[PDB]
Amino acid sequence: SSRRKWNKTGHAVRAIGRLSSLENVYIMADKQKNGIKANFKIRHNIEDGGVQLAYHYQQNTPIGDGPVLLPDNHYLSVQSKLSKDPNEKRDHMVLLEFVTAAGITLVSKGEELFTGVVPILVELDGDVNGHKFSVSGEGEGDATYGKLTLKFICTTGKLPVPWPTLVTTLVQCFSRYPDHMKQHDFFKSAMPEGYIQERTIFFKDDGNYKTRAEVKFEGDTLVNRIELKGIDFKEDGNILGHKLEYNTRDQLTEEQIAEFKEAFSLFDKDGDGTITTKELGTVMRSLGQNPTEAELQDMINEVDADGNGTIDFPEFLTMMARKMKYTDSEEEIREAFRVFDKDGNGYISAAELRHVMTNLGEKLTDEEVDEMIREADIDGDGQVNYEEFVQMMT
Ligand SMILES: [Ca+2]
Ligand SMILES: [Ca+2]
Ligand SMILES: [Ca+2]
Ligand SMILES: [Ca+2]
Repeated sequence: SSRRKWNKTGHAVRAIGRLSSLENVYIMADKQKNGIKANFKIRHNIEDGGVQLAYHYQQNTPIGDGPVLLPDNHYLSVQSKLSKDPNEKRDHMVLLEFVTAAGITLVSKGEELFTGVVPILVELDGDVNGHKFSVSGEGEGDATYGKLTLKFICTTGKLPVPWPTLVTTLVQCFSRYPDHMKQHDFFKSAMPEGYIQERTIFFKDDGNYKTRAEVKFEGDTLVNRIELKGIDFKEDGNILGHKLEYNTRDQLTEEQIAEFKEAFSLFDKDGDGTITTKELGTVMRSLGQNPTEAELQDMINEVDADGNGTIDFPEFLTMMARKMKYTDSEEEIREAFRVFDKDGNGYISAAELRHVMTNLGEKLTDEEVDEMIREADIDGDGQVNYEEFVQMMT
């Protein structure tokens, strides 16, 4: 293992790439509609390699005339796990989700409806390129923990699109908002009368969905009734071609955890178990970037679950586990590769890699840089090209 030297520096560059991207569900007040608007990106792994991106724009407006909470800018962080019921013959999805609000550093009447376990019903009618379908869902939400458990069935037979592409459409009122953020919870504030949620979802290099849903209490049950229309999809594309992975590949060897700790400790130079903006900035400069204090704070804020302004070890483990579960785009892998490929020629040289290593305070001898190149060098040219790098980073 000088795969270790790759793994570590690789993970650090990937950590930086994560910290520079916007992966959460971003919520802002929409005062003209007495509600909220949101935007976010969803990654769907393509079975056999690559990612299909789905860019979401969202708007919510209350159904009733009672006052609602309009929030400051914040985000929701969602962890989703998809599975199959071994006893179910119908085309189906079992979903477990945990959702928590964050993004604001360190209580409405409708919030009272969510202090215990609430039953949920979901009904969707869809039409994608003229292929119609219906989905029925049932389960329960426990907003105390941000927790949803639901099972969905396609009641019309075979679903004509992959299940994962419908997860976001198929009850953000179940999100866990921390104590210091309770006044920013629009979704609960609008209950029991509910809200109208609208989205457009753009699948990159493919078609789009347009959705409209009514989310409200019907008796004791929170019911989400949705209609969806998809247009412009390619018959051979990822969606109509069913080329998307179904299953959360959510491994996590103890060994993987240990490699994430090695990367963490490159940032946590004082060994206190948390990464500060000073520390993150130290590493970013050594890699050739020059962020301002404000950008360092916004980067941390992206993964700072507890809002203390630092990336604690468990927060970094969570971020890295998610970064490994969902595939990076080509543009993101190229950006990582450009951290090493200092001149932009397509090839990481022994001189470039030594410059990176030496700038990160790795005390490696010229001989050991050579061993690093050789580990990664599939074609024997004495350099690491893009494809060799891509394989090294898997
Ligand atoms: Ca530290
Ligand atoms: Ca923190
Ligand atoms: Ca180069
Ligand atoms: Ca090579």
